[PDB]
Amino acid sequence: NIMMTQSPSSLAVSAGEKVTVNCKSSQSVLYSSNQMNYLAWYQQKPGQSPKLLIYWASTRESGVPDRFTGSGSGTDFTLTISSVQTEDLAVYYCLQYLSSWTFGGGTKLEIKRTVAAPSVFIFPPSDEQLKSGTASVVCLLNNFYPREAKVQWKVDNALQSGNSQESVTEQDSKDSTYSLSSTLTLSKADYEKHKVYACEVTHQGLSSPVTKSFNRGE
Amino acid sequence: QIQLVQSGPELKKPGETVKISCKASGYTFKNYGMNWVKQAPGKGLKWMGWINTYTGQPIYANDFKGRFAFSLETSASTAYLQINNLKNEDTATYFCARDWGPYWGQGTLVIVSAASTKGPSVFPLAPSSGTAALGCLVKDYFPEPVTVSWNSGALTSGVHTFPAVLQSSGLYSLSSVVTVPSSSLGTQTYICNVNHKPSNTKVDKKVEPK
Repeated sequence: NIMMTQSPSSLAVSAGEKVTVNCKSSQSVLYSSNQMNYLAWYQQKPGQSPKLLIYWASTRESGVPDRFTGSGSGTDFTLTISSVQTEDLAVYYCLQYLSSWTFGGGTKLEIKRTVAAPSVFIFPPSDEQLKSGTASVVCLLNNFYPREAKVQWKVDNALQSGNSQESVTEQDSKDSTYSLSSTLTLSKADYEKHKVYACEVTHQGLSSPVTKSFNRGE
Repeated sequence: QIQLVQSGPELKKPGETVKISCKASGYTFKNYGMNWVKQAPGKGLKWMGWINTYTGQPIYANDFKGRFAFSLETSASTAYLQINNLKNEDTATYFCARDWGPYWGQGTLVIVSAASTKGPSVFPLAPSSGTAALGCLVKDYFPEPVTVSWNSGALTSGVHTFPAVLQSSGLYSLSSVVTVPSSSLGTQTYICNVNHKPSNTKVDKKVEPK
């Protein structure tokens, strides 16, 4: 199998910066007889089909803006955006098609901004909810950058595991931040077994971790 | 105008089978081999294999040997992808993509879930204790999507409605949050308006301090 290593997997950029994505073939995709490289680049936007940008490593698809070009030969290929615009915020994939198909891991492009600490809020279950035997505890991480954040759930100091799901918004189109919910799911009987529900948040922008907590019933 | 048009989104119980349709158009169907690509929620593109559209022969990626089958109905210029015995890991979008050029189908989303159609329960995320957070827990509904608005649309600034998640039960769940000024709690009324068109259900919930 021809393997495809794409890098970097993520790129944070400003209006007008030049952007470079590198692909690496485990075997050459230069077919000697016709001297063509069997290599393509795709841009894919959320909920959309992939869109062919460049094929034969360097030929641009009709309709692709001029600022995209592909180059390289054999095992090493590069996609260049001379000057990136918000239109280009997408995920990019390389594709070898000499010997079957192999897609790269993909490269995500985000808007860079200054670091921003999240605003943390904790939300206890509602009395309405407890009537059905399940208790949902919700931790909100509001308007932070970059995406990386560690959320730790602590019930009566006891570290939770296996019983929470997170959700992240897409990078905000006006202030370039992300937001994260974390939801701890407990049974009504476990929820009332304990007192102190804590959410502990780690992020680049916080001097040290931040805990938001509440006491069941108080 | 060449195009591939795939069949609609599919909601299926574990263990069941799904046959996805890809209808080609605007060229000689038999001259071009067809490819199938899998994309799991949030993940990269995975080539599953290829079918010879003249002779019918399939070739499978090493990870899709067993439970997957490509076939044709060349009379109708259609490629089929069948998944037998659906697992959680088959939840993904499936694309057909033709050899040579830029042509892809629009993709068929496949959800695997124990759930049947069910509308949400909505619970207040009540404000705390100069800006406060508050919101709505939209829980235990199926399938996607729900729409959430705040004060019949009057309140859009500071709103975050998160992407849904599949719980272990196979039911979706999300939260809608808003940051508002502390000083407005007890003055201003905050109502979240949840709509779920599949179950044909609509729910408003006032969210006030406890």
